[PDB]
Amino acid sequence: TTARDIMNAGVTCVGEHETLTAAAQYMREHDIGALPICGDDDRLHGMLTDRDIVIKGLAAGLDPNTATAGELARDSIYYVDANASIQEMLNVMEEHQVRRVPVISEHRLVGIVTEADIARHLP
Amino acid sequence: TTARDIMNAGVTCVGEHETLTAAAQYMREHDIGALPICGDDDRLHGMLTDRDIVIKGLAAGLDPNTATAGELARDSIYYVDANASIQEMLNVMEEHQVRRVPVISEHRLVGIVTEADIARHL
Repeated sequence: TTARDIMNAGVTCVGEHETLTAAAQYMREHDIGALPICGDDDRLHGMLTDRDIVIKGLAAGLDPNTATAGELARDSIYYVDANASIQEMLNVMEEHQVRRVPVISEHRLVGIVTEADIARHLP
Repeated sequence: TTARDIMNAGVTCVGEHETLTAAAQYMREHDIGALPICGDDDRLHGMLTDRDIVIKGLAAGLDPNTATAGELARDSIYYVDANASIQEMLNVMEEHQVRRVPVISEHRLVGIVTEADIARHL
């Protein structure tokens, strides 16, 4: 089993220049706490979490209407290759203490894999 | 075992009129994701989470520098008495779907108990 086999494919990557307020809207829209952030051509720049917006954004004196997703997401760059094994995915999740990881193929975001996805497809 | 036995006593209740930006600063200071909010009467009004600020605040078109903790915490009221049992704490956590619960005694916030506190001291 590979990341490509269990990932949620076709997820939209939020632009690095989008504001934190805009990112907050996407999180409400999809009811999620982390968004993959990209530059041009679906190139992954990092992950932005809801807590990031509060702690690294609001609590750091940034204006959510001008501070960008990229400014905060560039602090968190982790991912797995589309051919990564379950063990590898868990390794990344463990090290970074996260429940979901971006999947990359040819430098482009191709999907997102969650810990729940792994639990569902072990057999 | 009671709530008073495993709670984090002496935590400060954030004022209902404090802004969301102020609330975020407190969450950073203590590295926590939820804050107990109290009114001018010192009575608990609710809990404000980091996600609440993002979803009920920013995503709802509110200005974090003007919207208040109290306006977002109003509909998130739950707690346990200081003499509450582990089962009671679990009932509140399960039913409200939360991991942090404020502890009250004589109508005053005396601490916060977490699921981790329970697991650790279980």
